[PDB]
Amino acid sequence: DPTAKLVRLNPGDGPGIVFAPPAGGTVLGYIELARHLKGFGEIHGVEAPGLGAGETPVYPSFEEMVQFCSDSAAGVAGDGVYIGGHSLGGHIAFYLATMLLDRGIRPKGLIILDTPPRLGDIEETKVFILAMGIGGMLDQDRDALKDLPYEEAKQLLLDRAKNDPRVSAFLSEDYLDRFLRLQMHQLMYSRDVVLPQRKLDIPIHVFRTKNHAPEVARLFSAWENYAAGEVTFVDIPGDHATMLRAPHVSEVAQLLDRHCGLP
Repeated sequence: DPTAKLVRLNPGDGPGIVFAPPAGGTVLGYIELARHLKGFGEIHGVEAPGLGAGETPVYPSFEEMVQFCSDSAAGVAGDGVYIGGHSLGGHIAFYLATMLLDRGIRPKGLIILDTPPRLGDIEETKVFILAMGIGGMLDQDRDALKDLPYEEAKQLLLDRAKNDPRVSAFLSEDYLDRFLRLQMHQLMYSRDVVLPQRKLDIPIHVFRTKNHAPEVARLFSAWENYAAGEVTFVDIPGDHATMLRAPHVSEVAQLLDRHCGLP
């Protein structure tokens, strides 16, 4: 019964991208990037099952999530279409791509946004996650959200979203609740389960920020372990959270355009 949902993130010429969602299952963290890209045609994201109103919430295993996302991406994926992802979305995207190849569908490449193949480590905990994750995605004062009761922090996010035409269509009180619950669930995925375990036979492009702790910075090169063909590393501005928001996302977009899009 349950399925993931393919969502169009932009309004012409160039390759496509299908983004896999990070923890929480939403595409909304890619909207700003999608709006800044100029070298791509169709940009989609896969939305996890169970985030819509009146739907049954779904808490998939990592493998189940990959399956949901593969099935959804398969409608548009193939020649001329990248798979991409940020944070846990990068691991999902890697495994999604391997599943498409196994089914005879070959994406143009895999775009990894600033995660190594080793996934990085993560009541007051609930509020901190809200503030640092979707609070970040929404350009919010993260320190102010932390100093708040969970329900009051949630209301500030809704106040910010409810008349923003980029997200007001779907980011309701119910959607936010479902996102936060699925996020907590997916934040418990085991690092050993999401680690790549085979080589991927399409090119990989890794876009990495340069303000990581050294112990994380030295883990990016391991993407080459999982590349049966080309792997390319591209430095981008910002840090892990702010690279997908203004002003850094415009430069991230320019670099994706240059390295992966249509000249």
